[PDB]
Amino acid sequence: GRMHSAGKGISSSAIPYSRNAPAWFKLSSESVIEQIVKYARKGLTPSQIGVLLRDAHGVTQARVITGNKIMRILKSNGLAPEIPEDLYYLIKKAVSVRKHLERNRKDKDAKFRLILIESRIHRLARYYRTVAVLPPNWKYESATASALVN
Amino acid sequence: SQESINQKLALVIKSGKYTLGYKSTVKSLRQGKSKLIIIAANTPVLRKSELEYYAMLSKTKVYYFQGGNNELGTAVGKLFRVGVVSILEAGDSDILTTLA
Amino acid sequence: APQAKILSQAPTELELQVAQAFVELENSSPELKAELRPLQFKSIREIDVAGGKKALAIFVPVPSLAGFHKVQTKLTRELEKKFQDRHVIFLAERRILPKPSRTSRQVQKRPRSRTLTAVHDKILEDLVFPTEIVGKRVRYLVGGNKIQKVLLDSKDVQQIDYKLESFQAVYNKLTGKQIVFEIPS
Amino acid sequence: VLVQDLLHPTAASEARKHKLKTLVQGPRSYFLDVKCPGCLNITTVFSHAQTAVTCESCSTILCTPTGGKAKLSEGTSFRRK
Amino acid sequence: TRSSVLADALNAINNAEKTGKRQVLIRPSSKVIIKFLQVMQKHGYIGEFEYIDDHRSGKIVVQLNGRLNKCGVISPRFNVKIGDIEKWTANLLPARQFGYVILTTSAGIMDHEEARRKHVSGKILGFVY
Ligand SMILES: [Zn+2]
Repeated sequence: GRMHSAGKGISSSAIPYSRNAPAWFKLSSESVIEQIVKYARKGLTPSQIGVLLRDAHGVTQARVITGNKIMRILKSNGLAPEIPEDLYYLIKKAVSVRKHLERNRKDKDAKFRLILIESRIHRLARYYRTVAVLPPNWKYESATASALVN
Repeated sequence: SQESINQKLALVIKSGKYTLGYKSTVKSLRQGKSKLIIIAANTPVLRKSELEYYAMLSKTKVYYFQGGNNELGTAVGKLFRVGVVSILEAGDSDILTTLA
Repeated sequence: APQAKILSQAPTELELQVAQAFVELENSSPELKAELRPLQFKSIREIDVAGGKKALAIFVPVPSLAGFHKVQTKLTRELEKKFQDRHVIFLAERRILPKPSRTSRQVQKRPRSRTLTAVHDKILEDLVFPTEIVGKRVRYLVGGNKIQKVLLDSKDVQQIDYKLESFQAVYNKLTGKQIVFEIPS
Repeated sequence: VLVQDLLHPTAASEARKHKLKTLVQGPRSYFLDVKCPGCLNITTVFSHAQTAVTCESCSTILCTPTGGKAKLSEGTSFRRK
Repeated sequence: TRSSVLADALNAINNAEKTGKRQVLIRPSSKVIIKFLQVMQKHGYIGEFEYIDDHRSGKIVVQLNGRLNKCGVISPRFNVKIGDIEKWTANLLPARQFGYVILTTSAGIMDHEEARRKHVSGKILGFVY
């Protein structure tokens, strides 16, 4: 089920039983990768990048055709962010809610959802600090958190 | 709908060339190197007017940040407040051609 | 001498006949030689088919599999034509490393490309080479036996509809496990 | 029921089932080959699009996003491949 | 959250067996499940079974014949000395003369009779009858 709610929704991507394909694609992993790096230089995330290449560039997913994942490619080319998008967007969310709270002390629901968010952040941070992709402490502090994500 | 100016600037700050503060803006603007200047909302009106006059002389673009110098510092990723920014090379960004 | 040159090892009469076939194809020349000069094989294994024919297994290093894979159609068509009474197929010499035991031990751990199941699955995928597999099933029969059904796509199955039993025997001879193919309708 | 082939179900029952709850899950989506009336360039287009995809030139509109299936623009040539 | 895929499988099987169904669909699959079914198959409690290879983990379709009373699961997988299988069998089997406890050893997964013959022990998984 859902982490911080009773939700039981299951909308997601159903990958096909295939590790190649399309036959109809016929361009190159390399030219695709050139496109990848270009849109990375534009400063997008793997998520919207793959969305773009789905909607426009005939791409199923680079997992198939390149033999690598997006974040791996960006790492190889030196385009990796300092942090992952997960924390990035979560922190944006927390900060926005915090700014809302600053001018609405009485909104209780925002307060509630904030600690939900921060607990997500802390657990996920334990994960990433376990895998050592971060410095071992890093301790998201919501006060300074603004200029981190920004 | 709205692609945020903040997200644009973060690309310029990692890809492009900027300077911060009135003195360095004015220096680059005397040099004609500046393309755009961003001005905080809480900046004094005399300073704002002075910059506008230098900009209309240099034929340079002016953006008025809907935000003060503290938020503008955070937007460009800084732990201090900044009242004026000068863009001298946009990198992979689009801010020159954007709706700005 | 592009004959014993083009394998890259001395033996034997079969591979030499094959190399001279390569040479006659290279002498075509233009659109053939251009992509056939880099493509060398390693070994050959001729084995029986349940009918009358035999079956050729052409082993490869696998940095060359790409160009081999670019063609497959024509090299197989001409070799089936010339070396008749046979079913030709290409294969990749993939090294299988054993899963380490507590006694047995090795650094440079053990990637999953080199594991046994993956090597066997890919060998099968190259045996079929066209017709991307679209289904695997494994019946476990009450006599303690196992058999694998492999469900193929209907596209370009015309090229290999007459090689299925030979492929079965090949997989059995190399791997030791049974096999069956299927076309959905 | 009490006896049936779960390995060889009917295509009708499998096409009406949810994509994940089939015997083997897989996408119900697809790609389109598209040319607008104006230009003659080809665009590879996903059926359920999240962006307002443009063709290579003329910068206009091919398909506009929705919640599910993409809404193709005014009458254009579109295949399914 | 799932905790024991085997437990889920065998509850499903037991429920279908109660209902009189002759086939079951089980998700996800695993080597241990395969070994369990091979044991039951050899001792005649089930028919053939078919492993579908999705690229995720697998499904299994079992063809059943009846004759099964209960398949069950022991969670936790207790630690078993060779002296205690008798006590277990008395506790969770209907009779001495039929029903089989299966256990996992370094020598492999097998029934408690086979473990007796090989003079080995290990960890307990479940029971079948
Ligand atoms: Zn267009």
